[PDB]
Amino acid sequence: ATHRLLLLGAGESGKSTIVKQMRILHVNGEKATKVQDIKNNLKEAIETIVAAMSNLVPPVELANPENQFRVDYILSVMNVPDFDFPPEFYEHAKALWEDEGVRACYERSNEYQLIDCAQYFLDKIDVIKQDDYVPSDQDLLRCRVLTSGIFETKFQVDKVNFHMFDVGGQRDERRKWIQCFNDVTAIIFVVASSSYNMVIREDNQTNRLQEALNLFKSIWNNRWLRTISVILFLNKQDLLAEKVLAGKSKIEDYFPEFARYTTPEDATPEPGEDPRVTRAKYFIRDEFLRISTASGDGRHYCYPHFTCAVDTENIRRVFNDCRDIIQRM
Amino acid sequence: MMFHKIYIQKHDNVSILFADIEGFTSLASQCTAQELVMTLNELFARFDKLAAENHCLRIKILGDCYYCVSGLPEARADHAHCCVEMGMDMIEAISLVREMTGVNVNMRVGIHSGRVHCGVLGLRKWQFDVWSNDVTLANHMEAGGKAGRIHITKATLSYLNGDYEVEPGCGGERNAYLKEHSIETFLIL
Amino acid sequence: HQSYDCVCVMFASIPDFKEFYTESDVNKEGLECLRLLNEIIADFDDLLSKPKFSGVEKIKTIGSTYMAATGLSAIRQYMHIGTMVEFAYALVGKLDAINKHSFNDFKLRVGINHGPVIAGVIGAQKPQYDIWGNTVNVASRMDSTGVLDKIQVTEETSLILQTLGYTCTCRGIINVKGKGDLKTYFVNT
Ligand SMILES: Nc1nc2c(ncn2[C@@H]2O[C@H](COP(=O)(O)OP(=O)(O)OP(O)(O)=S)[C@@H](O)[C@H]2O)c(=O)[nH]1
Ligand SMILES: C=C[C@@]1(C)CC(=O)[C@]2(O)[C@@]3(C)[C@@H](O)CCC(C)(C)[C@@H]3[C@H](O)[C@H](OC(C)=O)[C@@]2(C)O1
Ligand SMILES: [Ca+2]
Ligand SMILES: [Cl-]
Ligand SMILES: [Mg+2]
Repeated sequence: ATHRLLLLGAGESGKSTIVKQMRILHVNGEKATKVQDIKNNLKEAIETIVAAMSNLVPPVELANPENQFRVDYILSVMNVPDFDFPPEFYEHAKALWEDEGVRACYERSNEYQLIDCAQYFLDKIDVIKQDDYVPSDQDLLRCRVLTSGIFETKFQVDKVNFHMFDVGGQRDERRKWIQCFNDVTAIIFVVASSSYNMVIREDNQTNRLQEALNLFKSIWNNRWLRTISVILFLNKQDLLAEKVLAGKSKIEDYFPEFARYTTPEDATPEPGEDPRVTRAKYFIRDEFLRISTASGDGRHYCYPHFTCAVDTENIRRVFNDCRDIIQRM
Repeated sequence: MMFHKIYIQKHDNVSILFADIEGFTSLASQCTAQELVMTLNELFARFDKLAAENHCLRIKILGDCYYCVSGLPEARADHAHCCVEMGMDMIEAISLVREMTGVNVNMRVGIHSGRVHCGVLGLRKWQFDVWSNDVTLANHMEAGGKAGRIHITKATLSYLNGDYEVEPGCGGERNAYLKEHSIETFLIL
Repeated sequence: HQSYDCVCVMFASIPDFKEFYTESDVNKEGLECLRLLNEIIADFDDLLSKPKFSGVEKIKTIGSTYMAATGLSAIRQYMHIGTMVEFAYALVGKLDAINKHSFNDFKLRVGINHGPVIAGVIGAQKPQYDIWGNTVNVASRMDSTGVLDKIQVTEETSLILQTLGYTCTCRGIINVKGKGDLKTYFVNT
């Protein structure tokens, strides 16, 4: 028994991360190559923050005017091709990240394209700088890299086989998806549930979640996917929790229907989770369920999951639910 | 169910032959629409006769363009030896119906070997056809060919087992697709 | 095979398909692409079953180019010309629909001509129906030198379209092999 699974979703949704978790969980020089990529993540993350400070409205100010010189150092090196990563970089990088103004700009990151792994790596510069550095499993999970094309990852669980297919979520890339529509066990559709306050990259205008919603309706209602069921991976629940509890950007100020929404009776909140988060996480779910409910006609079904792709302690648990559901197909 | 059934099957070790007429346009001006079409049909009938003996399955007649892979419907060991001898026949075939027409014209033959998909598309007016980059190459080989000569690739030589007197073709000089994809081309004697 | 007087011939290519076609392993070495072409060509073959297009006769697909004609079921006067146009606007609707479900942006490039043809079977082994004559050559050349989303017609074909309520715009001059320079027009919406 083999099962061909297609992973779908917008850009930076989780797709790649999840393939990674399958390798952590159900598979086995190899990591020295990935170190460079993490450093790039760190570079692209710090520049992006400072570069954005002066272009925001209102513009942001450094708490320490001394730092202006590092700000100058970073922008000077921003374009450099095969960047050398001298120990100055890390020094200046760290210093900036200590500056409360640089951070205050980072709070307003919903207003410019900033990778998810920023705050993670910017909190651990001193570890990455060492020449004897070797990335932790969570470091490899967090390393963001764009997927161009389609990548087949084969693994097995209990002699049962799985072929997993990774695709680009970016608009230009979606044109390749079709190639995996025939002979497919089930769709795993990934959503960055936390991205409710930020616009997409491709046009810098269209809201990320709304893009995700429209992309789901496209897939759910596709002409070549009326048989095929979709496992819905509402993902980035940690980041979602953060925002709701942080209270900086309200959801109803982006999705006004939220004000006219009370929490479901069938809700099963995780032990001692905040009623506010509860309300929020299930509302994003129901938004997706309306699409799946509307059409379908018992030929395919929607199975939601609350997911944290960077938490293997939640991937195993939910991937287990998916092994279960795969019983009939 | 959800996709239409595709009537297409994958096939490796096959050899694709495109054949075009050199100076067809000059002929097209010298005789009436009647005569041209009659001379055309009279030629491709001969071509089809030669095709079946040389074990090549004819695919389509496109205006003045003829193509017929060998190695179909079921594999053949001499799948490239066929086409060469098949192409050989077309140069003679055309010559007979060349000087009898008045104006001199010639066949320009290009050949490649590789994998193809084949079968039929759509629902209506089915015609058996072939597709692959190897077919795309095949067609460009004909484009970048020489009159009365047979253009062959490095692949359609790794199948010829050194039976024909070859020589450098310089396909990069006649066709951009060949040059830009860096293809070593040859000609026969 | 018999000749004709006023037959309206049309080519419709998808030039942006050649780029889309890749040969990997995930896509079964180019099959998964054909699977799409099929879905499209079949949607294009499906239109002929409409009553308004009962006079449309698909001749062949060339690569990924749809070729159809009107007025072959002959013995207003140029009603069929304006039906061929009506037909090409339809293919654009099928393509637009595919695009939605295929996350793609395929555009269609149409050339349309009318004039005398010759119609009939060709080839000894598998007799297949095709239509020759300069009319088609020109039709072919007005596809290949066309523009995306636009229909490209000859002058007198534009003349007819105006006498049927269609507005037009001049492209300028095209060089057709063997027929020289000649003035072409796009149809407007
Ligand atoms: N905090 C947090 N970060 C996450 C979570 N899931 C994914 N990320 C991070 O978000 C980033 C984007 O996801 P990633 O897998 O890299 O791209 P993608 O979704 O596959 O999209 P693409 O590569 O096709 S363009 C990754 O760097 C990953 O570490 C999550 O649940 N919580
Ligand atoms: C269908 C996909 C693809 C890429 C594959 C292929 O081999 C072709 O079908 C051939 C080469 C091939 O089918 C042989 C005939 C012909 C007419 C020469 C084709 C066209 O050049 C196609 O290009 C067009 C115009 O679609 C092309 C190249 O398209
Ligand atoms: Ca020619
Ligand atoms: Cl997303
Ligand atoms: Mg990815």
